[PDB]
Amino acid sequence: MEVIELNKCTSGQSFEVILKPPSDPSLEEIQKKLEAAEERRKYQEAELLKHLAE
Amino acid sequence: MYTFVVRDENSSVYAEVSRLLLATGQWKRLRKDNPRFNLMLGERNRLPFGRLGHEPGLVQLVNYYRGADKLCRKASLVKLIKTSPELSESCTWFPESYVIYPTDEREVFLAAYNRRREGREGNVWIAGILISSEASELLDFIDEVHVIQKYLEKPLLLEPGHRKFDIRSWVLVDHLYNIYLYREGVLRTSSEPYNSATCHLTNHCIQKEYSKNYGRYEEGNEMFFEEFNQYLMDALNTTLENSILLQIKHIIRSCLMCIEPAISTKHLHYQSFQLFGFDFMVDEELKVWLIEVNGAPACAQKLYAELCQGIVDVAISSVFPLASIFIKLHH
Amino acid sequence: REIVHIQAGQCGNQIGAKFWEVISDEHGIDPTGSYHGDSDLQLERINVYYNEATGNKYVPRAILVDLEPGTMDSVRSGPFGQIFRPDNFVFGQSGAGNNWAKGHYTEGAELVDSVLDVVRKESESCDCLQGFQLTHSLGGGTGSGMGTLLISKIREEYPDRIMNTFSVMPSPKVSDTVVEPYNATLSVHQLVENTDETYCIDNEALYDICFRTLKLTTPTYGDLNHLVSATMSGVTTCLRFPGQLNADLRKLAVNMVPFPRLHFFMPGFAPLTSRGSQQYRALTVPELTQQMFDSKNMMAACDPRHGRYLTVAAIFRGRMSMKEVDEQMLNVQNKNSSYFVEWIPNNVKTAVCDIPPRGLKMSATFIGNSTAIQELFKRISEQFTAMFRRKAFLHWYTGEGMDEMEFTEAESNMNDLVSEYQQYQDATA
Amino acid sequence: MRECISIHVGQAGVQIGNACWELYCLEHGIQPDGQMPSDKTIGGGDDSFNTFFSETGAGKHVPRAVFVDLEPTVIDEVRTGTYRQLFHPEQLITGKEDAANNYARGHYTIGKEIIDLVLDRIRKLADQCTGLQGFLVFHSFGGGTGSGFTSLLMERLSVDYGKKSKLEFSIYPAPQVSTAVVEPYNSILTTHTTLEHSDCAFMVDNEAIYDICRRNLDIERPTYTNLNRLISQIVSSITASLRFDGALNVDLTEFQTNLVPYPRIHFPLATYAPVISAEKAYHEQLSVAEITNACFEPANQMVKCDPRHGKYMACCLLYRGDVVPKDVNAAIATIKTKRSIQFVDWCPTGFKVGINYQPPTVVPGGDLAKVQRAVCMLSNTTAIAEAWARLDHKFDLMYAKRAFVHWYVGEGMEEGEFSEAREDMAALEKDYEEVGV
Ligand SMILES: Nc1nc2c(ncn2[C@@H]2O[C@H](COP(=O)(O)OP(=O)(O)OP(=O)(O)O)[C@@H](O)[C@H]2O)c(=O)[nH]1
Ligand SMILES: Nc1ncnc2c1ncn2[C@@H]1O[C@H](COP(=O)(O)OP(=O)(O)CP(=O)(O)O)[C@@H](O)[C@H]1O
Ligand SMILES: *[C@]12O[C@@]3(C)CC[C@H](OC(=O)[C@@H]1[C@H]1[C@@H]4[C@H]5[C@H](O)[C@@H](C)[C@H](O)[C@@H]5C=C(C)[C@@H]4C[C@H]13)[C@H]2C
Ligand SMILES: Nc1nc2c(ncn2[C@@H]2O[C@H](COP(=O)(O)OP(=O)(O)O)[C@@H](O)[C@H]2O)c(=O)[nH]1
Ligand SMILES: [Ca+2]
Ligand SMILES: [Mg+2]
Ligand SMILES: [Mg+2]
Ligand SMILES: [Mg+2]
Repeated sequence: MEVIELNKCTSGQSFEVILKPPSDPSLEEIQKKLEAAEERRKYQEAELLKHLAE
Repeated sequence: MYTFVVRDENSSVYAEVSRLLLATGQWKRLRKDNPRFNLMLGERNRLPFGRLGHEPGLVQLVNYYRGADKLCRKASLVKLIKTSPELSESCTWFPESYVIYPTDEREVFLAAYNRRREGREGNVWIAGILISSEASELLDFIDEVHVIQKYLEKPLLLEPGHRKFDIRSWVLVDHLYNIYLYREGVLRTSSEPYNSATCHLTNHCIQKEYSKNYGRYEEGNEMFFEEFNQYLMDALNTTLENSILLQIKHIIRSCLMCIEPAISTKHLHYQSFQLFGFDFMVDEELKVWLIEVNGAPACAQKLYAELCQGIVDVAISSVFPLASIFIKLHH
Repeated sequence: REIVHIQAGQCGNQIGAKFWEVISDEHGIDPTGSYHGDSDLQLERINVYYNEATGNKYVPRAILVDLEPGTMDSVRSGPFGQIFRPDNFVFGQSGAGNNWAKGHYTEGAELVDSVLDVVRKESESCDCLQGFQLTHSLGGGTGSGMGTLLISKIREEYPDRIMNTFSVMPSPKVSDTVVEPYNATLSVHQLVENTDETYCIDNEALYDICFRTLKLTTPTYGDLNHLVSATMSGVTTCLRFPGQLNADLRKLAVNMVPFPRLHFFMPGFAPLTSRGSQQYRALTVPELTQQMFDSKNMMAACDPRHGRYLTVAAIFRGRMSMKEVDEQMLNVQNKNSSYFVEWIPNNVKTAVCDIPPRGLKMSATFIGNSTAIQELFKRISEQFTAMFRRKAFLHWYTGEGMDEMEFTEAESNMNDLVSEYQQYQDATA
Repeated sequence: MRECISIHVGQAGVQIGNACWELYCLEHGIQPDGQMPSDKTIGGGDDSFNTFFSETGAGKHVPRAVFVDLEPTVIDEVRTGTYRQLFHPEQLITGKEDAANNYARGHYTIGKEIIDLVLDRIRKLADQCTGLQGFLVFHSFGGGTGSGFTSLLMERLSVDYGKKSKLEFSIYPAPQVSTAVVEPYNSILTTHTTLEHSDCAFMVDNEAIYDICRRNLDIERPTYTNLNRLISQIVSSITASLRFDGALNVDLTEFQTNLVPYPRIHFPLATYAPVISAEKAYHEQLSVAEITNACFEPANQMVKCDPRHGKYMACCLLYRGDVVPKDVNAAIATIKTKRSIQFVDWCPTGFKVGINYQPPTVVPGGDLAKVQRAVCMLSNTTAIAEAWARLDHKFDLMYAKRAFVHWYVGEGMEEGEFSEAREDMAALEKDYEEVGV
């Protein structure tokens, strides 16, 4: 039960107590996936409008 | 109405409990995966404790204490007893024991062995089991986790028969951590005269498959407390309560109070109860030794109805009221 | 977030007119379009259904459609008839003769562009159009045939908006003509494809509520429409007043529709009380909650105990213990959890609104997506086949250019829908 | 001095942000008009409170904050709230139609149209920082904007601010207040996409806050207002070290080094005490020992779970009020002898302790009573994985039938993203399992 690194200031203090020792995706990759999804939306909508055209 | 789920179909004890619950007309059995239950009769392995107590408007209760495995596993019990100051290495009611891994305190066991044998003070240890006097054959048999502990060479022998036995006690711990000892125990007896050099293991299954005298002294190699008490009086001029039960109650309380901080559900968002099976041995000086604690025990056929009803009264209905066979071990 | 309301044909315009009378009263709008309310909650989301004209008048965002003028002349002379925008009355003269083909392919086709012109004008004045609500019957010609023609044309022009219908399903017990199963079968397939949410209202159920529960020995269409308009007010409460759950058409669909074709809801209302000294008795939350789940308070003539709830939305109106509402709602699910599919967790959502409907201190409205709705489509299919196997009454449709194959295909489509519901009434988790 | 930028996404993020910045102003003596009579350096400074507040020449202290929502009605009440004068229009971003409780709508369909605007508004704030250290991000798991747009923003922030730290305050869904059946889907989808982009995330389960409000504040049916004032207290306890003089957790990097030894296991459990009803005239003031002991009661945790059946990797005690180190050590000693506290073998069994002498500030008129001392414990325990198990189980139930999946595929999301995200959560649960037993 040891107290370590005691720092004291006007606003308070801090310290450590030890009881026992121990025993990425690039910008173009993101926009690739965003545009791929948007193209899937456009395809599904184109199919619907084609269905309604029939 | 109250709802419950059954998740261990192989549990004879809770098969009878669920049948009593339904027979009250105030309980309904849901599908085993329905989360809107009051009571869960859980599975033995990997019970999903983390999904309990998150159902708005449902008080939830489960028939197992998370963390009670520490007490109900061979190796775990040894570690718990030797490392818990409440129980101490200097624990008088638990046989000397060590944990050994195959392929660990295997060194410490050999040290106590060398001291025992060179003094010639009796050196028989127990380990799919086998008892041996040479450690060579013991450590050899394991590598094909395990525990080796001192084999009580001077057990109390019933007469007639010169018979070895063990005492099973059933203990119910409710959601308030009240400890209830079922008034009825049972002695699983050996039908074979105790040979000092199958008659050493009192398992009901072993005594039925490998034993020649299975069921000649008492029905099913099971002697209940009334007959045993009468024996101790006639043979040893004492009672079951004085010579044995005080120690059993002491041991039960010590074990369960030791782990209470780790498993209590007092301020938890779900509640637990559990039925335990404590196994004891008695030596010729009427000293009681704890052998193991079973977390999923069965019951004696003659006692199923009584104990299971007791479980509904004490563990289930106390939480879910509807519209004593136990001895309460106080703290 | 504006909604555009369309009412089509005789049934659609008579129920639609009553709906606007009911919700106009709830929001404080008189037949003049002038607000005379006492609470700011009345105006908070008023623009969902009303446009604001000069002088702070409020005009329903409603388009009235029919192929004959009779019913809409009645609406214009009715109680709140002067509140509707005159240019939003779009009607022909020929009628549709209770004939889906006339509504969908011939008479309706000649009028539909005029309707779409008014729809486009209303939609253009929306800074965030939610979508459309259509009121109509499926058993007639205009609401059923031209109503579903309209839905298809609206989807083509507004494909990313929600389409919601209140659809009155025919029943032989409350019937005008023998061809209603034909018109309804043709329409259901349109709804399966082109709506996001359809409230299934069975005239059989409405009649039985009036007769068995309300003790009206001779129900009229007017009495039936009282129940429908009060139910429509209930199920749209979350769209029209401040709230958290199902506050717009798309969040509602996302909560209620786990599979795209299974979007046909059973609505319910409580309390339903006989007129007399019993009508002044106070309801408790438990009684209100039990009555809202009672089959007799449902309006699709389907027994919910014959299926399972995929999703449920419940709306309570009035001053009441919101804590006690939560309690009783949980009690219903925990007590009869077998009737809620277990593979959609927490599938029952509850909203509370402090403003009670007119004539009641407390009410509850029920929206259930239940597999038991398959009974409604089974009934229609059986009635369809009884006639179609003899090609009875088909000349009314082939005379408008339809072929028998289109009927065969509508029959197969509804049998598919029924079997799709059956897939999930047995699916376990 | 190094600045921190707070970003509030969706309704839950925005309303919690409003609660926090209200509390900050009370704690720092900043009035609703932005003026700070105690700040004697007009129009500038590098004090601790300048980490969260910039300064105008007129002496207004402006939060370094951006609010983003895909519908305007939540952020419109910031524009007209008490502290409307604190924020300028550039800080408040609103769209037209929201994500309809649909991760795909927030991430792909609607997010793609607003992300560049949001980043431009964050860039404006970043340009005012002499040494920006990173971002604090507030959002729900359950909403379509809180889930879907947050993961998109977090991806872009890793690209545009590669070296900066990112912390999360995440609202975990509870059916007692939840608004959508699909919230388990959105939770798993956003956790999967955000995991590699967040350095430390503080999950708050609405279930726990709701029950704390019911039990300790005796509120029979808590509202978001009640919930957010309690959450703002916890958040304030966590950020106090960035905003006041001190030596513990003085920058975002220290949160990671002190609480997160393994990058993927970056979800510390917060526990807070005491929570006392203000409608009580007199309440016995709790000692250091009693509030510290209360840090090990599941009833006081931000996520209901059992730390006894897991292992700790780190533990930080953050005290506010009349607390001296001697009493903390005497409380810890006692608690260590009574409770089940087990650290992983390769971590030291110990506590990093911070004390701020100023007691917690409470909102005038709120539900929380003023206390002489309070504590927030941040413990990285494997027990919090119970929350993942719950969420993953509900996910599995619905996804086995593809319930509601068409809503997501209809926005351009591929079904494979569901199972990819679920396998990631399975690996996460396996990780906690490995550390915890
Ligand atoms: N604690 C707390 N939770 C909130 C608050 N507002 C919403 N929630 C929770 O957040 C989840 C819903 O997400 P929201 O933040 O409202 O949704 P959103 O981010 O705006 O996304 P969309 O509205 O779908 O565009 C639910 O679990 C709510 O219970 C709040 O103010 N405080
Ligand atoms: N140290 C010892 N000394 C004497 N006998 C012992 C012993 N340890 C075990 N035994 C015998 O071994 C038998 C059973 O072994 P053990 O109790 O360890 O596992 P087990 O699984 O068979 C008990 P249960 O059947 O209740 O589950 C007991 O009946 C007891 O008689
Ligand atoms: C509507 O329905 C009934 C079932 C009760 C609930 C709600 O309150 C009403 O006031 C109203 C009632 C209607 C009757 C009127 O009270 C009265 C002028 C006349 O008898 C009306 C006829 C009916 C069939 C309704 C029955 C009441 C409304 C949804
Ligand atoms: N509930 C109700 N049903 C109606 C009403 N008017 C007609 N119906 C039903 O609607 C169907 C007839 O269609 P209808 O709307 O009159 O024909 P349309 O004008 O061609 O659309 C039948 O099933 C009738 O029972 C009404 O006012 N209320
Ligand atoms: Ca300054
Ligand atoms: Mg055993
Ligand atoms: Mg008609
Ligand atoms: Mg929102």
